[PDB]
Amino acid sequence: MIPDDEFIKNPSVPGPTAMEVRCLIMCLAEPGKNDVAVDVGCGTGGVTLELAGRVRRVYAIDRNPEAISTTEMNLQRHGLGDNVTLMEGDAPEALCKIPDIDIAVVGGSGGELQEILRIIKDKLKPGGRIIVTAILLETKFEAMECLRDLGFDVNITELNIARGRALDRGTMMVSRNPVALIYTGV
Amino acid sequence: MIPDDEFIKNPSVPGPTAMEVRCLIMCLAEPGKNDVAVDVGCGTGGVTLELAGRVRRVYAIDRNPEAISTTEMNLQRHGLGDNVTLMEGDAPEALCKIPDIDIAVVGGSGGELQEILRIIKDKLKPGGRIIVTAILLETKFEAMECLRDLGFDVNITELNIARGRALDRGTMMVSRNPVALIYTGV
Amino acid sequence: MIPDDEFIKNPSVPGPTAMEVRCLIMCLAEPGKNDVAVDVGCGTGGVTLELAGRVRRVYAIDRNPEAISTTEMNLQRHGLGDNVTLMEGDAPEALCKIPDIDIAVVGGSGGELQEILRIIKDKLKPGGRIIVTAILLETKFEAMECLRDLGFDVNITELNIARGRALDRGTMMVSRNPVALIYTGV
Amino acid sequence: MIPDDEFIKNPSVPGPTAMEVRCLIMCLAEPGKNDVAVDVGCGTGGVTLELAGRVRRVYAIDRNPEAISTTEMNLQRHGLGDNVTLMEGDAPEALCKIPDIDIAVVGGSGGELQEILRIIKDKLKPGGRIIVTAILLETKFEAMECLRDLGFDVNITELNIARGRALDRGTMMVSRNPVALIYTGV
Repeated sequence: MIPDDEFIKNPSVPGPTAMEVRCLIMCLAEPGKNDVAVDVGCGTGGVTLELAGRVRRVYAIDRNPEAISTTEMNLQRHGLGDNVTLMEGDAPEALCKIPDIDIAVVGGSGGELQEILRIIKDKLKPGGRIIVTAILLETKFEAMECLRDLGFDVNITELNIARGRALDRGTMMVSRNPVALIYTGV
Repeated sequence: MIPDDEFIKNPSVPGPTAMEVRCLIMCLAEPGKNDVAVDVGCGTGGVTLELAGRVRRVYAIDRNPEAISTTEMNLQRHGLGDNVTLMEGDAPEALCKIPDIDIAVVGGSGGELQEILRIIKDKLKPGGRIIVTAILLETKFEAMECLRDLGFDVNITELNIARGRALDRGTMMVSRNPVALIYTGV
Repeated sequence: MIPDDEFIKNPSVPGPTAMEVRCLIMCLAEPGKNDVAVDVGCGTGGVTLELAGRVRRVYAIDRNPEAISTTEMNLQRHGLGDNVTLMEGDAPEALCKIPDIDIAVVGGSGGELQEILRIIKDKLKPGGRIIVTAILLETKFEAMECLRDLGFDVNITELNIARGRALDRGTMMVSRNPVALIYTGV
Repeated sequence: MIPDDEFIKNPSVPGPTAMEVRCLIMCLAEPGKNDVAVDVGCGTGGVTLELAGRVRRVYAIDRNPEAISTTEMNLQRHGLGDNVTLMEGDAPEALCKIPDIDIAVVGGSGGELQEILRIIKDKLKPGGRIIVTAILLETKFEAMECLRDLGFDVNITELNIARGRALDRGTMMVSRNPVALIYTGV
């Protein structure tokens, strides 16, 4: 899988999502070659890239134009993006112009989370999966609540990752900030 | 991916490895359909199952006959195991009868870790990967040292996973014991 | 400080709170010899014991009579409890009969958290501290919200602790479930 | 207790130790007013400050002159340091000039860990405590081994701490790198 350092960063744009988290998002998403996915809040483009290479069509969204831009760039350095539709703007609105989806990953919920999830429910093909990435405590609560209220069986997994940094004296463990994944039954 | 609960457990046999960990072992392994992998210390069979479905050949090992047994069982309930050679016995010895490998995962090192690693170095096809699973503090150190001494560029990632348990009052976070993955450059 | 094993447990009663968490609760509470504290949801009595030996007066509460009982016992085996008022019953009600407080620790919020906090606000002496112990995801959210809505500057620290268990083969790290502490400025 | 931000930093000098870790070091140290402690590798001076205010005599050491300097400064801004002997130089040598100790905290082992511990064993008053702070994976292993070989009953606790950072959108959890404390029985 593509490591975090082989991504082009932009200060105003957050990400890339830790590879270990991306790794898991894919396990949960169960990507299929005929699937249509939407990555709300694509940011650096980490999820989009991984999805890009495993599904039929990927619809990437972000309010931040810098994000849309960083994702396009990262799509290129890796040679992907033909099956990717980039959409700059407000998520709810962009979501209404998309076909139905088999997979929905919601990252930077930009505080319109509840609205985004309702819409996504309405377009979720039978057997579809939703995976919300949470950094803020509040998102972890809101996601769980919304999905539950939308009738899904909800689950949550928090990941605390530490990677070793080679120093001259030895190997010190460096932490990543905790990331939660709220996901619906398959 | 197959969740932890859809595995058949045996008291004397440890595992299955947390799905989140298994998920990452695959990312790191970079399974290819023409690859030959060896899962030293297959235990409940978690890694074996995931590798079974992505590579050409899998050679599963464990001193514990109960493990070998539980792995066979789990292979069946999921419909895999044709490309799997089960080998009960001592790792070093069983290793010597195997072809060369593209991927080497070492779980229950059974304290003969250093010997196992040397052997594995000697059968590692160019571009091969080694991934050691560590639960004991000492294994984390030994793996890093050995692989380094065997001339590999070593890395380590520790995972601390908490999953939510639905109670009547709410969702409580339940921790898994920390698991480290020492791995060699690709 | 008193370690977890030197406490008398009761199945129906949760606790004791990890020593590492108790240790920090004290750091945040800044116990003073002329302070009056209330420990809502005293359970096994861990926080109560620690507070007992550092402040003037301690008011311990719990709906569970088994809790009230285990705390009294634990107070004895360690020779403390003279400055401790045990109150069995419903927190909101027992809170109304208490003097003002310098320190308030809320553990088993028993789902009446929001009410408890209001009441506690109303009896908090200037320079008083509130520290909420959270195990459920929902509590972490609710505490933060409430305290914020009550006009406090809120903070949160989550603790993930692993202690080594001596085995014959080596030292394995055993995890404790994550604990959050939501606390107000001093 | 003094928070991390109320410490003066210096780039070449690491630290201060996270307050949550310092908090625990004290728990384990069980500081007494007539105790004599040594803080090997004082760095920014965090532990030294805390010990300064609770024991009779503190002997602070560091190869790094900047460290010795930052510590003195930090001692001042907080009005402590009269009972503190600062010693710049090589730990083993500086240790030989000190009286016996009740408490020994070893932070920046500067790779002479094994020698430092032997020496400390030789000056440890009956009922004395040793606490080694570990950042590097290798230190965790070395400390455990040494202390064990020196005949102590050894323990280890790893701390993974996340504190919330108030953002405009919400509260994000920010991790601290894992820290292990290897300590001897009391």
